[PDB]
Amino acid sequence: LSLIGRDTELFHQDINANEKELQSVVSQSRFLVLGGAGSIGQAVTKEIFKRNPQKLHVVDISENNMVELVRDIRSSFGYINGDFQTFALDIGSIEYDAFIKADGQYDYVLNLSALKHVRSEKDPFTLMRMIDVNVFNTDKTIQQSIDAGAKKYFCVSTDKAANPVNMMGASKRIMEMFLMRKSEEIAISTARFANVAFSDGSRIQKNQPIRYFVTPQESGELCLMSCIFGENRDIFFPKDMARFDNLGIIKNYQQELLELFEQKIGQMKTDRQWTKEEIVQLFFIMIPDFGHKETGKYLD
Amino acid sequence: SILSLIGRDTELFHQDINANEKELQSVVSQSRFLVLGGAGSIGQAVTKEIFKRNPQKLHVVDISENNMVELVRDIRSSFGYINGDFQTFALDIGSIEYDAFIKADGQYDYVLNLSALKHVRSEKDPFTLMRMIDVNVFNTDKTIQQSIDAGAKKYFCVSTDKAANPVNMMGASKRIMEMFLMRKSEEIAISTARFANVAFSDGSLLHGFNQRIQKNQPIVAPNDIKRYFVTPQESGELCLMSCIFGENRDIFFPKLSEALHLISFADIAVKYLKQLGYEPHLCESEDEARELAKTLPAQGKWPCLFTSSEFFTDKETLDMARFDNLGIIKNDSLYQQELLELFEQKIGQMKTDRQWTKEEIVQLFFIMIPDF
Ligand SMILES: NC(=O)c1ccc[n+]([C@@H]2O[C@H](COP(=O)([O-])OP(=O)(O)OC[C@H]3O[C@@H](n4cnc5c(N)ncnc54)[C@H](O)[C@@H]3O)[C@@H](O)[C@H]2O)c1
Ligand SMILES: NC(=O)c1ccc[n+]([C@@H]2O[C@H](COP(=O)([O-])OP(=O)(O)OC[C@H]3O[C@@H](n4cnc5c(N)ncnc54)[C@H](O)[C@@H]3O)[C@@H](O)[C@H]2O)c1
Ligand code: NA
Ligand code: NA
Ligand code: NA
Repeated sequence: LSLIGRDTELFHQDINANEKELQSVVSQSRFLVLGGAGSIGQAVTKEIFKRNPQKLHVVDISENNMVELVRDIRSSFGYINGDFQTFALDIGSIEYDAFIKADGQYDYVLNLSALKHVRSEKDPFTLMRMIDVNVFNTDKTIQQSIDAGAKKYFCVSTDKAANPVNMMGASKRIMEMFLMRKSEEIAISTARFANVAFSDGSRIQKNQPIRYFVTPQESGELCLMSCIFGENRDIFFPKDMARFDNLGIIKNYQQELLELFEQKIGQMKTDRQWTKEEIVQLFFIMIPDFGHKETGKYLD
Repeated sequence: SILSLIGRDTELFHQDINANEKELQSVVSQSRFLVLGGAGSIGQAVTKEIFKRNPQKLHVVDISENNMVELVRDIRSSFGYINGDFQTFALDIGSIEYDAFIKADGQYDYVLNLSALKHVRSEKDPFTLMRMIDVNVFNTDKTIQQSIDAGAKKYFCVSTDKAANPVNMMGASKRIMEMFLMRKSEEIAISTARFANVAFSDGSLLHGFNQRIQKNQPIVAPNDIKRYFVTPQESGELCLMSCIFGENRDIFFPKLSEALHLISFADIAVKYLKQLGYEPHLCESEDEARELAKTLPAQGKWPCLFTSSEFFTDKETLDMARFDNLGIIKNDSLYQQELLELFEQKIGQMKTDRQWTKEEIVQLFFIMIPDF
């Protein structure tokens, strides 16, 4: 916070003016946080936890990082009287589906799960996984939230207003299209942001050599602010410019493109083979001005 | 530095490694390797052991894209680059994606599986427990079958931490895995390792000490639990030795040398705080500790809360002659076809029903392992 060089909170004024309702609403509410052991997900979870939630379940595929989340929560805040549980699960698995079928009762579902790295686009196999995790897992969990009568689904929008340049952004833009179809049935709000300092994946232990930033805690409050107070299709961002002081709001598909997407990806999976180029060609149909190029190819 | 923390000053396998270095280098340079769970704590270590000996082919697979980035950065600064086929893939071994990766390629000489769910608490609920069964039993059995299908010469994976009966579902899962492994070992050479505590491995109490220090939080550690500790590199060296030199069914493990001492977790914390330039302050309360953590680190003290509450049995066939530093158990565990089929049938049906209870799994585990 001072490590990135700043005096104060970005949202000093905004959470202040709403703290009591934030407190109020969290007290009487039930929360499912997907990807909750990730860098943004740990901060969102910690923001829900310190406000005394009635129910807070955290799901994340990383068994190790979840353990740390918990350790961190115990030291920071101690213990809470609501029902706080954690589950080291893959959101796309039968185990997660069983989890939901056995309970599934939440008011707010927040999804900070993702594959986000450029490594992950280099090969058709991880690229397919990125699609599963960023697009289809998001679509399925929104459906599950709808079927449970959740009030609100939060997720993290693309990082940029404009056109994706890589496969990760493209996957986020495609995810958004599936969101738009779902927003006919449940309120959906997103957060658009950039550069949470010290995020996972962003040397001294191993004696090896070694812009604007926001803190992890600031990223958790925004997601929370959008979750609780965001209207359907709202995208909250860090600064409708009149509702809040440091928070902005972007007020925000083709059925046949979505169908074509599910069909093509579906067939590739059935065939049990596909090339990166197949997927890239499909993306270009999905996103018209997709400014992906073959200049990466010439980079070693 | 890790060594000095675990009350030792010299590597464990310096003699066995040095004695076999030339042959290690010959083998690695003409062989293809697949490391599953290779972004994990032992995974990375064995991946580095392979990489530095200039392998023909080395493919790393793990669900953590973040820890993979760390593995590659570490490899780049430690060793640089090789001519051979080094690639990483952030894939879940249970997935269509991973199966399509194997169908397209799968051509490896040596397949190493350091993937797992390992936290005892992953027993809490029936959903995490089912995942642990999928990751520790079924993924292992499948990747072995995929290795037989591609003509791999050797599959390596981890053994149960102890020779004694399991006491929790974790150990039972690894014990059930071993039954599946024994069946597969009638078709391909399989060898394993049994490890001491690997110092600072991800998710461990020790790894926790780093986090606590980084987050200005109290250190918490049992003062009444002692363990043997090894370094990450030592874990990696043991994997590679069992991999390259293990015979079908050999369990490699570190001999208790005169250097290896039992040390308590509290004792490691104190050593570790002093190496960081801090003096431990013994607190007698969580609440106290939390408050003292805000101001004490400034004045070079750290609040501490110190709490309290065999690699081989005697009927195991050993080879203690082959290596100086490494012991070999000649595993002769058995399986019954019918109990393996039962387990696959009953687990498959729980998955079909989309519902199951913890106690249903426990009951199946009692049939699989009667003395559990
Ligand atoms: N950190 C930043 O500065 C930043 C900036 C812009 C956008 N974002 C976006 O915010 C989101 C989170 O970013 P992050 O920095 O927190 O990423 P992260 O890697 O730190 O956390 C992602 C989490 O998702 C989990 N996950 C992946 N697949 C899963 C699955 N199948 N089931 C359950 N969990 C799964 C991972 O274990 C990880 O904990 C991402 O979409 C990222 O693109 C982050
Ligand atoms: N660390 C120790 O002290 C220790 C001691 C004795 C035995 N062991 C055993 O050694 C093995 C590894 O220990 P570790 O300390 O390196 O654990 P670890 O948690 O650091 O690493 C396990 C790795 O497996 C990966 N993984 C899990 N599921 C996967 C999947 N479905 N697909 C792809 N990757 C997957 C994880 O992301 C992780 O990188 C485990 O069986 C453990 O029980 C460890
Ligand atoms: Na060869
Ligand atoms: Na092929
Ligand atoms: Na071949």
